[PDB]
Amino acid sequence: FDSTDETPASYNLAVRRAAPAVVNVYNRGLNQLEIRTLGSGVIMDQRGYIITNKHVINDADQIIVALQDGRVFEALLVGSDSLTDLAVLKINATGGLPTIPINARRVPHIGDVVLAIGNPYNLGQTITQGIISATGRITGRQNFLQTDASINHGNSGGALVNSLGELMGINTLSFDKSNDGETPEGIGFAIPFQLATKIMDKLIRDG
Amino acid sequence: FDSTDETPASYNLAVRRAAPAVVNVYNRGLNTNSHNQLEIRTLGSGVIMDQRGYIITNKHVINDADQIIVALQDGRVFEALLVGSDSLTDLAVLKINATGGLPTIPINARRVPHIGDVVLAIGNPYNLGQTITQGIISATGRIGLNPTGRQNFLQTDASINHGNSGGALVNSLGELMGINTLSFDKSETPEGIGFAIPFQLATKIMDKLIRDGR
Amino acid sequence: FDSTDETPASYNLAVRRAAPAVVNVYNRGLNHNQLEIRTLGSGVIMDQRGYIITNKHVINDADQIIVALQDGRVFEALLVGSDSLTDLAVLKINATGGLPTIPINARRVPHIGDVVLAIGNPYNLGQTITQGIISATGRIGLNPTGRQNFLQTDASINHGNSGGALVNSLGELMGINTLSFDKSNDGETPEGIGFAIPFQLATKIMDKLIRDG
Repeated sequence: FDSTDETPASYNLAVRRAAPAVVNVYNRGLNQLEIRTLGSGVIMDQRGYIITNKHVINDADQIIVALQDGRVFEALLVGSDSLTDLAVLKINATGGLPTIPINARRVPHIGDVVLAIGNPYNLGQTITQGIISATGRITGRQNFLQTDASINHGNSGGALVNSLGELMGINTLSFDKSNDGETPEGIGFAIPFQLATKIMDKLIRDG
Repeated sequence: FDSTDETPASYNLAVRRAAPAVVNVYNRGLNTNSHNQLEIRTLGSGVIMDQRGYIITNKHVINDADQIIVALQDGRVFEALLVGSDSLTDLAVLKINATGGLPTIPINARRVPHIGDVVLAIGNPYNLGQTITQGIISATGRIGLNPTGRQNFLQTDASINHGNSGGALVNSLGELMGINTLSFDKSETPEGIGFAIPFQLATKIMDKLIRDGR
Repeated sequence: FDSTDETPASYNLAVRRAAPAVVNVYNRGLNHNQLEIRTLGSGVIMDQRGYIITNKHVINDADQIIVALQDGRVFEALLVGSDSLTDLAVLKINATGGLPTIPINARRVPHIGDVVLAIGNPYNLGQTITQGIISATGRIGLNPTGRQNFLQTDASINHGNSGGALVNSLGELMGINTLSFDKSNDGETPEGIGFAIPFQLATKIMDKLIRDG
């Protein structure tokens, strides 16, 4: 057979659209100055506002944001919300920034293909693929999208997007509780994008 | 014109078709210590197979139950009766009595599962509530002797966890491929290796248990 | 609804095209006159002459290398050469009937997000197909792999997969599966992080081991 003109199944379109807006977040602390915790973040708009997780940036002497295009910025902590575990950062917007695609009218459905985008184990930006496993998941009263897109240490604060590259949520947690000394597989949680956007707005207002 | 109709890649169709028929199964035993109150000892999943209210699950999920509870995704909850079980295949059949119509799992008796088929695993891992995971059919059985000790397991890498047992593995059309039963969990932690009873064998065993109870 | 006429989404085409060329590799050793399996992995038949790519770690210190095809044929393989720098090894089998070979499209450029299937023999369960995507196609800066040209994938890779094939939805070879990531930060288990040698490099290193050693 000759598959030369056949086209490989791919979610590269979503990657080209969304990945440039997902950044590596470095929590640096005085050693000189070294990296304590690392995670990911999402550039939400041209103003330079970034969503990440609170646990990623906690007790940082200096927060660094690294874009996939090679630019590195010092980020300022705008605010954080312990109820939802989100935090907002702010970098220099001058020079133009890639932003995450957002479709405010898209309703996430169970079974939708999703890609997780982040920096696990500081390997560099990593794309993994799963589906929305459940919606409306939760002491705690939180609302999560559940996904089996592989999520690891470093993915926190990163993006979960669909095949169109639209933001579905912010990856936050990985289930690791074991009844029988066995390990959970493919159970991860993200803050739905609508909730995250709301929390970001409040935090920016400082209210 | 300003709002176009591009839609994300999705297996939601399979979910809408199959998921309503997959139930959360609760094995409950009475406790001598606290007022003879019923409490959960094991939990798993099950599949509603026909309108009469017959349900497939794993035998090890319902072993030694004082009370078996079945919860549907629409919010209905029923007490189920054990119709029978088969230890050779680890399958069990339950029966509920419902007034309204019951959702049933799509079954295409002529569909032949193929290695590489997209599948969804549907169940209630860790009692988080119904969960859908996605993988493919990794294998449709084995000719040679192997560590499973069996020759007819569907192997899949759709993530399966504690609580998924008794639940459904379906294709992208929502058609039943198998009943999720095992996970390879200890060796190095294995990843993406799970096993289901093929739907053909599960249907034959069910009919047998409904007819005889053995 | 009546789905009898609908077609299930499937990568079975890729499977039928690529899987027959992926073999089970057995590293046998003496421990008495009787030989025992010491290590097991996978391999990929690259051309009709019987040259097979595998991982060097799989075949190191072997007293006898055995290659099993999915069609039931079993051969003793000869170690043609190994390259420590890339952890690749080349084997050679001598066969009469004609051999299945892995599809290779030299002009295909792997892209991040591409659907891929890993094909190998994890835990000696038998040939296993798992599905993921290309998570990354190399690295620009220094990173924990120490290398700059790994394909990274979340297609589930397990012990026994090393030396096996990573192909796209068309059955075209993308890489040779080599590493899976198990380094934990604080007790957690890494999930869906695996690595493969890109097919272009694998081809080149094979050609050089064949003629030189």
